[PDB]
Amino acid sequence: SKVTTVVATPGQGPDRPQEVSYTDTKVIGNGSFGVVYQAKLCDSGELVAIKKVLQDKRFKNRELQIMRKLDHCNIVRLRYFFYSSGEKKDEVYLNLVLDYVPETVYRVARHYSRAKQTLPVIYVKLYMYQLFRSLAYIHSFGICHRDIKPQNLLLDPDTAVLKLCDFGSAKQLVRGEPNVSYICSRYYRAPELIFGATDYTSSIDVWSAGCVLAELLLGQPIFPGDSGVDQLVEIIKVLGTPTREQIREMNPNYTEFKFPQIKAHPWTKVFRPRTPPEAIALCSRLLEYTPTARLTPLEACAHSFFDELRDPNVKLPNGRDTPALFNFTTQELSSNPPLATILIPPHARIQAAA
Amino acid sequence: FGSMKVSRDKDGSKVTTVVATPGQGPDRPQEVSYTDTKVIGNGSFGVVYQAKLCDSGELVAIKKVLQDKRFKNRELQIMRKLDHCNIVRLRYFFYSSGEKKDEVYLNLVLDYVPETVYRVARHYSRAKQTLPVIYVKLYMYQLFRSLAYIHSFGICHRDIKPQNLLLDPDTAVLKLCDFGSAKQLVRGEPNVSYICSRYYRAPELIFGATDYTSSIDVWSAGCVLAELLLGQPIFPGDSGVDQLVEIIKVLGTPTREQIREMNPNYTEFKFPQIKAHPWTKVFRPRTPPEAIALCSRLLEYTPTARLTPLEACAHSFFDELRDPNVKLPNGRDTPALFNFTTQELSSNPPLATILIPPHARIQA
Ligand SMILES: Nc1ncnc2c1ncn2[C@@H]1O[C@H](COP(=O)(O)OP(=O)(O)O)[C@@H](O)[C@H]1O
Ligand SMILES: Nc1ncnc2c1ncn2[C@@H]1O[C@H](COP(=O)(O)OP(=O)(O)O)[C@@H](O)[C@H]1O
Ligand SMILES: [Mg+2]
Ligand SMILES: [Mg+2]
Repeated sequence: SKVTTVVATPGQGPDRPQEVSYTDTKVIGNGSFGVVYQAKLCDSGELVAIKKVLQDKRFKNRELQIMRKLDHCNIVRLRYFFYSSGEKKDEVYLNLVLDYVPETVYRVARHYSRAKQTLPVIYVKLYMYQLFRSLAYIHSFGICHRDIKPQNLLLDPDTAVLKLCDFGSAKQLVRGEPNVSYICSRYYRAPELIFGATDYTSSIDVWSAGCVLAELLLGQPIFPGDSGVDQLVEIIKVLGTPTREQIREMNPNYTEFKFPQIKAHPWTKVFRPRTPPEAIALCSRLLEYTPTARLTPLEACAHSFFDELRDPNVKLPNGRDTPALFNFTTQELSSNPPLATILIPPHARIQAAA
Repeated sequence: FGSMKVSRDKDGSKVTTVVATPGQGPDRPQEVSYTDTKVIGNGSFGVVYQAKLCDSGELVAIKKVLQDKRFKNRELQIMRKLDHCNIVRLRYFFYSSGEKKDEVYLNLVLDYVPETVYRVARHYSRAKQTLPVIYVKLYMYQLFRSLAYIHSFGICHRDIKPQNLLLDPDTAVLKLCDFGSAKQLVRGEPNVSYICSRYYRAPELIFGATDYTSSIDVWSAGCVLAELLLGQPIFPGDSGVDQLVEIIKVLGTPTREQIREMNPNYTEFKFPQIKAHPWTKVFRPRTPPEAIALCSRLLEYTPTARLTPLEACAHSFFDELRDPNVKLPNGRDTPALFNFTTQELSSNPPLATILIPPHARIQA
């Protein structure tokens, strides 16, 4: 029962540090940048995850700066942050104290994959809708996650709540400012990224999201490949060869234009026969070559595929009610306010003033 | 646009007869008949089959790829001019009509090789063992020879990885294969940076350079060497940033100048300032120091700073291969290692004074 007490700064609000004690510290993962532990807050008994990262003393942490301003039900909450020293030297570590979430879309999907079972579409709708809400939210601040993948989507299976995590690659994208094309994990990288564009936009997160949806529907990654060339061949097999304008839309630079002219593969033949047409339709509107042609996250949320979620009688397979799905804020709807008419159904958020 | 002729020699045995063009010799079509066709590979481009030559009984591999009636096949054009003991041989090629449509398939008939560095390394990895260093020396040396050869023609493979390195276990012969990404690099001409497999990509490729040279193959070979010594890939990562982190952990943070060397264009300069990781601390204890020295000279940020394939061949890590009494563990003789040609040595002729050991120069 070794207790650790630190003076940590609330993730949000005023920089007014408080003493915080925790115990039952057990490693629960690793990262190229640092370790992630689980601990229990002594005062509340609540479980949290502590992401420890080496911090450059001379510069401020971008991940921390971004986390501090986010407050959405579908994004993992930064509870506190504090600094600790790495005895290995005069090394200083930034410790992010986050809400603890038990699962990830990756592990859950792997379970169904192994059991040779399909993840019920009700969950595909629930998880994807919540991911789009988190993207609509961060994108409204000009922030692009840049690493959307199953492992960065935390899940609480009992409540069916999804929380986007890992803002280690996130960045506010400013029109005209170049950005590195080597972010984002293989399989989920937008074509413009594979083509080396540095003028990409937040729509790269929408392509990534589309790859997650298709993978949840298919039971395996939709555009695998060990090399950029292999990945592009898989994309072309499904979408057909990119037009000259489309290539120009992604990145008007890359030389090699030598690519087998394949006709677009009917999106319907891509998935199993039982697959809902709305799911396929949504897919084709996310996985588009021309970045600007892709649906925005908010538009995705309003898509027909998510209509069941807006049904007043919908319930979770475990009998519980669905989690929060309609508590949209002005900020979240800013990219297209009129969508509120679709996004907040008649029965939702009905509350009188006594 | 050609055709085949299927029949049944005897016992119901299906025999396919085609008219193929010699891979290297003059265009004298020859009739080729084979049986027992079974898939032994598959790529986004086509399928690789194993077939038995009807008369010689010889086994061969047939790489079937969809052919674009638009331009000529670059892989075939390159393979046709190659002739080296450490490069898989193109016996002949022929076209076959894909019964699927007006689609034509190019068929490359290659010498068949039983293993790949990928499979062998995985066998040892599973058993939590490591490949004896003598094999690491033999395989890497042969890989560098094949690279010195194609590079002498200005050709860059662009996809060096364990799966593209065929091996004959008994003879310990290694043959480079898969020239589907290969291209002659002409200074001043831009080239795509999305070639090469993750884990084996040079940093300038990760940074998106389009003015890279053949030295990217040298970086890739360095990753193979390090991997054969470690038992696992040295620079894994699901994203480019993760890969760069692993690289920086070992090589240290790249100086602003080194960055300029790989790609003078990419933005992000925001990367943890880690100190150079003692290469000796990277490998298991008792790893030959020469092996570690070679790795460090192959895996350099600055492209022009990496050893060339011929220089790698002359490295001291391979001194044992030049010993007159060196033999394979199975008591057998090592494969041909010193029959260098003028072409092969063209990059630095004087290196031959090291590459060709005294005993190999004995008249007899
Ligand atoms: N709040 C959390 N609750 C539970 N597990 C977490 C939490 N945050 C992270 N993890 C686990 O740790 C892994 C690494 O965390 P992450 O934030 O993605 O760091 P990295 O930069 O290495 O990707 C995650 O993919 C996840 O499995
Ligand atoms: N000559 C050969 N002998 C035996 N197996 C081969 C031969 N050429 C290729 N293969 C097998 O087929 C796989 C794919 O061949 P490759 O030429 O690399 O095609 P691609 O990478 O374009 O799919 C190889 O990694 C190897 O295992
Ligand atoms: Mg992660
Ligand atoms: Mg290959």
